Order: sequence, then structure tokens, then C-alpha cells
Amino acid sequence: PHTYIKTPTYREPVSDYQVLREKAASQRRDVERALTRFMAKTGETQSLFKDD
Amino acid sequence: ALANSVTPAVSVNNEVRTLDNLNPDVRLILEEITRFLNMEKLLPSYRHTITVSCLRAIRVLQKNGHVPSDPALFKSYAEYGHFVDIRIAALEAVVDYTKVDRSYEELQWLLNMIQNDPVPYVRHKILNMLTKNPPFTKNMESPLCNEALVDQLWKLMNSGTSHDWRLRCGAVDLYFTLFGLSRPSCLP
Repeated sequence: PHTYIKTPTYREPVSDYQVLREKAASQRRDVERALTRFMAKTGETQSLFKDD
Repeated sequence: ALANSVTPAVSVNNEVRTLDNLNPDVRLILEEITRFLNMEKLLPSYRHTITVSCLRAIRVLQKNGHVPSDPALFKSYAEYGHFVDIRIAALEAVVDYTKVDRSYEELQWLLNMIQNDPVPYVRHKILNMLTKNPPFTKNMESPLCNEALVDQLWKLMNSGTSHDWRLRCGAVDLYFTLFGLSRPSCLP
């Protein structure tokens, strides 16, 4: 085959509903955590605990 | 639903409730209500329904031995510039605190807020909540049964609430709930 046979090949597609739900959930949780920590650090802040 | 799951914590020797000796269940609940309240501060709801639910849940966690029994958060949410649903939820939490912790200064805070608040609906609601969940009844011996409190509430019935006709009936209801139909007993 190597002498004259060519087939294109693609990357492995992840079409799984479980891991797609997990990816979208974890990315949404991480971006909202990053956003809220950035907005609490660059403004006036409160704390449930002393100096937290 | 997160607030309904909270069972009373197993404090040992009245151990101070700090962050390290928190329940492993309640840390997840506390993280979720912190996330919800902070996200309400940036993307608000329709009538701050999540603020009301999170203040109610923080009062649930304080009623059991999980969060320190401190009314300063609810006292900051009960200021004038907030929405009225947040205000009445925070004042309900302060009324529950001054019933459970027998706080004198919180009762004086609530009576001062009855006397001079801009919104009269909030004054009527504070008298209503302090009638429904009274700091003491007539049967109880409490530290808050002075002649000073009897004189304050009699002055609030007599003068002070003379301009509303609904604050005066609420003060009559509060005096009836606290001291009854006869002479206040805790008096010379």
C-alpha cells in the first residue's frame, strides 16, 4: 500500500452527550468563578469571615 | 430547598463556629448561596427573589450552629436604599435574631426604625413581624422586661405613632402580645 495508496484521515471526534454536558458545565462554572473573583478583587468587598 | 436540608450542627463545649470546623455538607451549601448572592449583585433577578432566598438561607444557617450569630449582614441589607423585599427579609432575620439571642441593642434598633423610617409600609411590617415573632411573651421572664421598655412602648402607643392609624394599632397589638391586657407585671 505505501507505494501508491492514500486515504485522508481525520481527528477523533468527541460526540458524547455526557462529556459535552460536563465540558460546557465546567467551562461555565470556571468562567463565572473567574469573573466574580476578578470583580470582587477590583472593588469594594465584603466577607463572611474576619479578613477573608 | 438548600435551606430546608440544614439540620442542627453538633457543637462540642460551645465551640466557636469558625471556618475550619464547618460541616462538610454545609460548606457546599454556603458556597452555593455565596455564589448566588454575589451573582445577584451583578445580574439581579426580577424582585431580588434570590436575595430574599439567600438571606433567608443565611438566617437558617445561623439558626443552627453553622454560621456565627451576627446580625450585621442583615442590618446592612435593611438600610433605606434597598428594595423593599430585601428590606423586609432582612428585618425578619433581625427580628428572629433578637428573639433567639435576647439582644437589647437590636430591639432598640428595631424600635428606632419603627419611629423614624421613610417608608411607612416598612414600619407597619416591622411592628407586624415583631408581633408575630415576639422577643418575649407575657409568660416569659426575660432580661428585656424593664420599666424602660414598658415606658418606651407606652410612649409609642400614646405619642410617636399619632400620624398613621396603622402604626398605632400595631403598637397596641405589640403591647398586648408583650405585656397583656393587665398592668405590665415587670414593673414597680
